[PDB]
Amino acid sequence: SRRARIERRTRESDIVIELDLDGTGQVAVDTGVPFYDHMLTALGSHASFDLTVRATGDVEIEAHHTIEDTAIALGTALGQALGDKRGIRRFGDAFIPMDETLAHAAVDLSGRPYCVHTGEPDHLQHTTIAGSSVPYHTVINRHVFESLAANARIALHVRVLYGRDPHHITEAQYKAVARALRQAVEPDPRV
Amino acid sequence: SRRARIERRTRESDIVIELDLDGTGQVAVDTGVPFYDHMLTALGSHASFDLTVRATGDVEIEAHHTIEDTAIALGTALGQALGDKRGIRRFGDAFIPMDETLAHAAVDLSGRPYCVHTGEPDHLQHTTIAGSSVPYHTVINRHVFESLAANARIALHVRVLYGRDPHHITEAQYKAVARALRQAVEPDPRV
Amino acid sequence: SRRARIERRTRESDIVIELDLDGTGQVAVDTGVPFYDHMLTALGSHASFDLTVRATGDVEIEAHHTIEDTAIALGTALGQALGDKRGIRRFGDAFIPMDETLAHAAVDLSGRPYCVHTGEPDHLQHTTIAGSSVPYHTVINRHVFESLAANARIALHVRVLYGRDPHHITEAQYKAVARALRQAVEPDPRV
Amino acid sequence: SRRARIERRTRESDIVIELDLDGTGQVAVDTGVPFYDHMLTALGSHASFDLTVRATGDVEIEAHHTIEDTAIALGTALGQALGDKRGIRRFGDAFIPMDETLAHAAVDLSGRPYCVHTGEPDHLQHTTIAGSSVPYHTVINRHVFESLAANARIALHVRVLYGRDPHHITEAQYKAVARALRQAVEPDPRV
Amino acid sequence: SRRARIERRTRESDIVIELDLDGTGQVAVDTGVPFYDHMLTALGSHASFDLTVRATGDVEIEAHHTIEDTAIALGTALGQALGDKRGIRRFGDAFIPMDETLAHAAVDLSGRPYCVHTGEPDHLQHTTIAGSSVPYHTVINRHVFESLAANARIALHVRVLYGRDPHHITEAQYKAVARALRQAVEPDPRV
Amino acid sequence: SRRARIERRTRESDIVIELDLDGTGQVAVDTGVPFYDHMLTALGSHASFDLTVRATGDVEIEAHHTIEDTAIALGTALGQALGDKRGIRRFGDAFIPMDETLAHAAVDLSGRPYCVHTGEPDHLQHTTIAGSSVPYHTVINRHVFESLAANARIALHVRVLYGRDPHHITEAQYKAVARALRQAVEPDPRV
Ligand SMILES: N[C@@H](Cc1nnc[nH]1)C(=O)O
Ligand SMILES: N[C@@H](Cc1nnc[nH]1)C(=O)O
Ligand SMILES: N[C@@H](Cc1nnc[nH]1)C(=O)O
Ligand SMILES: N[C@@H](Cc1nnc[nH]1)C(=O)O
Ligand SMILES: N[C@@H](Cc1nnc[nH]1)C(=O)O
Ligand SMILES: N[C@@H](Cc1nnc[nH]1)C(=O)O
Ligand SMILES: [Cl-]
Ligand SMILES: [Cl-]
Ligand SMILES: [Mn+2]
Ligand SMILES: [Mn+2]
Ligand SMILES: [Mn+2]
Ligand SMILES: [Mn+2]
Ligand SMILES: [Mn+2]
Ligand SMILES: [Mn+2]
Ligand SMILES: [Mn+2]
Ligand SMILES: [Mn+2]
Ligand SMILES: [Mn+2]
Ligand SMILES: [Mn+2]
Ligand SMILES: [Mn+2]
Ligand SMILES: [Mn+2]
Repeated sequence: SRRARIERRTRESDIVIELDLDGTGQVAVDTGVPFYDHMLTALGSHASFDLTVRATGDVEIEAHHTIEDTAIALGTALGQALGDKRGIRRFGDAFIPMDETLAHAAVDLSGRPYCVHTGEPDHLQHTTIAGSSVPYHTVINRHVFESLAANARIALHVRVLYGRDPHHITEAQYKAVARALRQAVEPDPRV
Repeated sequence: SRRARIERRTRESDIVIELDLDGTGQVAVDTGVPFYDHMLTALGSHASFDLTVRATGDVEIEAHHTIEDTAIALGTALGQALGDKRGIRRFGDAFIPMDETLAHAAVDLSGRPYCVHTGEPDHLQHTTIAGSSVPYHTVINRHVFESLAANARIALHVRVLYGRDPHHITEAQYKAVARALRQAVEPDPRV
Repeated sequence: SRRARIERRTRESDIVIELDLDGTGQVAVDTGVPFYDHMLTALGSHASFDLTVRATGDVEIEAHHTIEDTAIALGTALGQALGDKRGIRRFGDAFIPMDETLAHAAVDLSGRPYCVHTGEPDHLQHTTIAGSSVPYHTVINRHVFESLAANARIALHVRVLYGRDPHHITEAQYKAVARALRQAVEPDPRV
Repeated sequence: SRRARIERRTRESDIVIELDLDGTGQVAVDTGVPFYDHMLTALGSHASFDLTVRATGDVEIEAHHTIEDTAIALGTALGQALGDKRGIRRFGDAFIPMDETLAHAAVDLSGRPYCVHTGEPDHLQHTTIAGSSVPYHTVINRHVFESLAANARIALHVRVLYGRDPHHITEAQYKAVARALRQAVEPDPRV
Repeated sequence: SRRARIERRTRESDIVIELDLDGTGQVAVDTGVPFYDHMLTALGSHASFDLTVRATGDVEIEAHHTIEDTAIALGTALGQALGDKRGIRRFGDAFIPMDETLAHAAVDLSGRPYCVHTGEPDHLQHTTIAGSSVPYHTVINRHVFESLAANARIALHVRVLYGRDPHHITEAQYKAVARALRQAVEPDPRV
Repeated sequence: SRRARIERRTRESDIVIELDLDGTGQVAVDTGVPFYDHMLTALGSHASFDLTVRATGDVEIEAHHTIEDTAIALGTALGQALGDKRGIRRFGDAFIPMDETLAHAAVDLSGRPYCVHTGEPDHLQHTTIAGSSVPYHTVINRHVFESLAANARIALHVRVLYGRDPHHITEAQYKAVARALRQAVEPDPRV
């Protein structure tokens, strides 16, 4: 049984995460930031987690505090659900083509936080993905992955090999992180 | 049962493909272009497909029309054999060292055609691999992969990380595409 | 049963290797070069081999002859334990993040020796990792992998994508080679 | 008596080599690739070997598999004929001018395979030498020398100092390798 | 009879050399610097000298004084054993491949000291080869060859054509100097 | 018996050459150009030829016509003395250190004239070596070697690897050509 429920309340946001590592992709995400909900839904589904996230935060300022606090809490939930990590594969990686984009992630569930994020085109440091609700600044992608690795206490390396569309580039990275985790958390039949 | 038989007749060529995704490498290829037969035999075997290809075409002009038409028909056969794609891994990738060459392919069985082919040394845009029969112009490698992805309706990304011999460089790419497909078409035990 | 015992005596060193490909990481290494013992222990464990190495050699000169002779003998033991290679996956690869470092290895158990080692920062050609016993010159990493591939008769491609600490850079490569071998030697359920 | 007979049958080719190191240049070569026959005849004659090679292979694809398999088998025959290498010169080198070309080879019969091939003009990576039979792609020169060194288990270093004509450049290298071997295999009157 | 015994005592070191040019490789070297003993043992053996060297010196400072004084004394012993040089080949050269390294030396026994040492990679000016005893700084290679040429009163040209491992690069040069001397000191059957 | 006597009379010069390939260095040269006499005396001695050259020519103009005509006649004498070339080594090369200079020559007694002369420092295209008699312009070195190769009908490749003094640079090349010829003309005990 590899489950964790994390509640995180700050002046800026209120988060509840329920996570099961051995899920089948039963995912419900609601953070008030719909493009981030979309990315975390991709992450939960492609990782084959069961995952509920409910977050409310100060989106009148912008999405950053809610996005970061949610990734902190999700990271904590992952590190708590992994427990002593006995018997698992520990290493995982995945390539994700998404039309013109190719992204990759590799993970070591080592207990030492580390994140290296490389290759994202420079226009992503000032791109906004905007719809009819609160927008998502793609500069935050790096912060999401760093907050995840820091609080799960894992090494997470995320690379964009190439790509052009900012939604494809973002979504392929969240998917790659998701499939890398899925491989690394699985029981290893030889250990 | 994941099988397709495709017949494609044009003014330029006559093709029959019989494909089974759940094969054991039972492969017979005859296109009149023996180096291409060799590459498609590698592709069928390393993908663990059962695959028969019989093609006749206008090789007095050169191999291009037969090669492209065969890849179009093979692509169509793959997309037809995959059917609704329920329950499969969907993503697959593979590295293939071949002496000095290292190639890689990643696939997303997404239903949207896309191909990105990168890294092949520039001398491959005018190299000929010639024996005692119809020769094979390595410039056509890109067209084969694009025609495969376009007609199977999948994302296919093929990279040459490095290499020198044009037969190794070509053959390592066909093998990589083959092993990437093999992983992506397999049933996924968690979906 | 995929086991080999190799004894190799030269003027410079005396080596005994006992290797089992189908092990569970039962590893004991003693070469007189403690950082190399550490790397070969990583290699045996991450490959899920059972592996005993006992080497004594001319470390008053420096570690090179003992290190190389041991890798030659270990390579021979691998190629002997693999036997006719019937029914195995044959290809294997692995990414290994280790804090700031990311390394990768890909293997083809082809029967033709080949090694390509790329990306290691230039300071590793004159770095020493020194403790209270015989030191380890990281310039030797390349020679270890080449001697392994040459005597097992396999293609081994080892890459450092990036990194800074010489112990992380070294150890991530030995781990990557180890996990790539583990994948490639495994029985392939479809062949 | 320093003789070896090697038979090598693969799906791609059937090879028989009979080699005598202490010959007088009695050489008969028939591989189905007449420019390669010419180069191996040069090699056998300039090395003062007696050498018979008979190879048949899949030249409808192109010459590569027959060429490589023959060099593998010839390498094995050399390493077998050298036996324990007692009493020989061990090191050998030779310069070969051939009109505008100057090539060189150096050998160490060390028991550790190694090949370094440098200086060949870049146009040789896509040059074809074509007559009325199966052609020879000069990109294969490097692969021939590497396969020879790998299977004889010797260090072979081949350099083109300069040159322009691809037949002179190729033939001067095979001659240089041949004369370097001839010197290195000879009995050394002081050991 | 071409023999010399040289004793050289300084405040820093005490050296005894016994040299025979017409030897069979009977070599015993003990200087307190085991990697240097290894190189001088290579030099004596590959030159087909009989050579005893016994040196003790101030290795608490470092190896330099013992290494240089020994090469001075060995040079003097060579120049004394050559005597009037009547009837010898006088010129000698040798290429030495050592895995990835290729080194070369040429000699003229002219009676005028000269040394030109070129091609050694720049990292060798600050590389240490260290084991469990006194280490060897590869910056000293040049000084060894210069001291040898200066005291034997010969022209000695040592080149590294290419290479990477500092032990291979060093050892291939000492071997090349050794085989070049062996050729040059031999009786010339036509003079 | 490998001897030739050549007389060559032109409006510009009168030459007599007597050459024996199987000599012991009995050399007498008198051309009216004393530095050229010195170089041809080096050439005859280091080649172990017996060689008499007596030339008189229009040195009031400068040395060029006498120097070139003598090299033409000497070349003709070499090609005539070699006869059918049966049973000889055919290939020869030699390195010649001369203080700071290192030169090299390689020869193929092929019956096709060819000369490639490379590496000589650019100041040699306008250097004069002057004493109390007729001077020698070092620009002529290339013409001497080309005239030798053209009239003996051999491939001659002469290289200066490095050097500074024009007399050392010149003399080391003539010596290298001489020792390369000496090796190439010798009977080959295996053919
Ligand atoms: N919410 C955290 C971190 C943060 N605040 N603004 C942007 N990032 C804090 O208040 O320090
Ligand atoms: N066969 C197709 C595509 C094609 N024709 N020549 C090269 N490529 C056509 O006729 O358009
Ligand atoms: N031990 C082997 C290889 C080697 N020696 N020094 C460094 N590498 C030999 O003696 O040739
Ligand atoms: N014949 C060998 C090597 C090779 N195949 N194509 C080019 N080189 C094999 O099948 O792996
Ligand atoms: N031993 C000699 C030369 C030397 N001293 N330190 C480094 N080299 C001397 O005392 O001058
Ligand atoms: N002596 C020959 C060649 C020559 N003349 N001046 C420089 N070189 C002739 O008259 O052509
Ligand atoms: Cl990659
Ligand atoms: Cl050279
Ligand atoms: Mn923040
Ligand atoms: Mn989307
Ligand atoms: Mn087309
Ligand atoms: Mn092939
Ligand atoms: Mn070594
Ligand atoms: Mn460690
Ligand atoms: Mn090949
Ligand atoms: Mn020819
Ligand atoms: Mn000093
Ligand atoms: Mn050594
Ligand atoms: Mn002229
Ligand atoms: Mn002089």
